[PDB]
Amino acid sequence: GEIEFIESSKDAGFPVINTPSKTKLEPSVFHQVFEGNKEPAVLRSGDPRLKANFEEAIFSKYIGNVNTHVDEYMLEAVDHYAGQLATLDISTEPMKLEDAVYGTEGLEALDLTTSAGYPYVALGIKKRDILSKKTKDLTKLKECMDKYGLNLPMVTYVKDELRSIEKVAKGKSRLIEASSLNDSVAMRQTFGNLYKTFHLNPGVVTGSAVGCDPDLFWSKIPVMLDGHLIAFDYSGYDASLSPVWFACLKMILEKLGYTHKETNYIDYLCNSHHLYRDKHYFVRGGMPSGCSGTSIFNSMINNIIIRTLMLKVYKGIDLDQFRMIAYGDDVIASYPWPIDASLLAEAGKGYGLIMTPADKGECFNEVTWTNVTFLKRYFRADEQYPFLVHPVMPMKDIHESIRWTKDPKNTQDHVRSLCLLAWHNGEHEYEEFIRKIRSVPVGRCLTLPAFSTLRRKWLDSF
Ligand code: NA
Ligand code: NA
Ligand code: NA
Ligand code: NA
Ligand code: NA
Ligand code: NA
Ligand code: NA
Ligand code: NA
Ligand code: NA
Repeated sequence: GEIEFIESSKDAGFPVINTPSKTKLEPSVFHQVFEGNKEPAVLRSGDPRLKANFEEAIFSKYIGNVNTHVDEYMLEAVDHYAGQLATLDISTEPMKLEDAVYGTEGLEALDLTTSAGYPYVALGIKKRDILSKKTKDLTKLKECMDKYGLNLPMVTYVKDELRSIEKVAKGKSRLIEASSLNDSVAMRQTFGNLYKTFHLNPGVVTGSAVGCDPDLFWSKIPVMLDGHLIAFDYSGYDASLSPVWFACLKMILEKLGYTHKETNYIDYLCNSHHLYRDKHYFVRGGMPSGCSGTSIFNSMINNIIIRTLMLKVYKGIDLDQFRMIAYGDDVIASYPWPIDASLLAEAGKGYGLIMTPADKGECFNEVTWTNVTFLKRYFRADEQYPFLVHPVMPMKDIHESIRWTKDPKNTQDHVRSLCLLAWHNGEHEYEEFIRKIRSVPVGRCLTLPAFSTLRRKWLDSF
């Protein structure tokens, strides 16, 4: 990804986008009870905690583009991957508006809580001012779409989330893009069926985990990932994607049945126009996280990338025995024979990608079912039912999360959510977590599930 042009918004007639100022994250009643090091990400230039230039830090993910054409390795990779997807019989037919906007199996209704993007954000118009869940009205929507059309600027916001001491100090806050309501809907119509199929088929055929439920999916992963595990990370995956990978995505989407016209939206994602506070800029390359389907498209592209690197380094590799599952930039895969991830990583650097050892490790050490993680969770087979696998979210992360809140009125829901993640760490660990929660008055006012109940429902869910 590369920023090709940036100027002050007023010069082009765009009003300043009034993003927040203060973080919505505040210390929760459990802040003192549990230990933690993370803090809200920097949101403004003057943050006292900064030890670097903020503006410069947040745009540093756009490391540039390796300009190249789709080589022979990418072609074979697309072919093989496309071969897998064909098996799913993905409908390239547009999804009817009501399904694409208000919900259907495989595709949750459009979030009425998030930004409507441009120009609505400048006209004080919210999603709820156009859509209504109980009415499923589409008259105003059709009104707005016809009026403003498609291909509108994206609104760039700084993600208000917890970050490590280092990320805060370096001001490395994440940037998310809010696509215009018009574009979100148009895309959901265009790729709605693809989204649905992916959501209903997490695994090694889609090569995607987007929309999976760790409680159930974890026990299927080891069955799917047969051989020697392969796992590594990316640094700034999204912003590092070069136009070439989008070209690959378009080829694969076309092998699926989509027409050149329908894949034009991929161009919308690749060559974007952004509005960030008082600035407005153009970007070439990079996946604009936040727009419709970016998680699924990041996953699809990752399936092409890894296959591409494997073919380039290991000429003579048999992809038919290769297995992988991606959730955006997070990857976990297997091959019957050992593979040197460091070699793949260097080959990636040649394609403008920054790959590193799984979980910030020293080296591309042996990945095992004991140390491997996916979606930040570890894998631990149940002691009594070996075929059932526990998705283990580190208690450390649970502790970090419970110490803050964006809205105290959601404590009951927040804490219960954490409980659903914590018990997988074992009964002793669970009991301590519960004891400390109850060491605060609010804690004794919450309806917290008992371990034995969590275990029983989990076992019964299969
Ligand atoms: Na603690
Ligand atoms: Na360029
Ligand atoms: Na070539
Ligand atoms: Na391994
Ligand atoms: Na979407
Ligand atoms: Na999704
Ligand atoms: Na080889
Ligand atoms: Na039992
Ligand atoms: Na966390």
